[PDB]
Amino acid sequence: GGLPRVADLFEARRPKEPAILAEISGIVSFGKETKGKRRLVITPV
DNA sequence: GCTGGCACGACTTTTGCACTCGTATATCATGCTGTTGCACATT
Repeated sequence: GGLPRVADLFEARRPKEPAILAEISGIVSFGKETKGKRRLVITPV
């Protein structure tokens, strides 16, 4: 809020927690071999 | 006859010369780059 945001909007700064998006067909894939790294690897065919 | 500005032979001044020894901070906000640590595929 406030208006360190007309500045924040125009510089198009990436926020702290971006929301992920998807592609044409998001079939159920959950995560294959979800190791200690980033888990829930979604692989929509 | 009286006087007042011009040149000459000593003196005096300048100049290249280039040559060496010789007290402090405490604005954040952001973006970019570099180093190191760690997960994943390989023979």
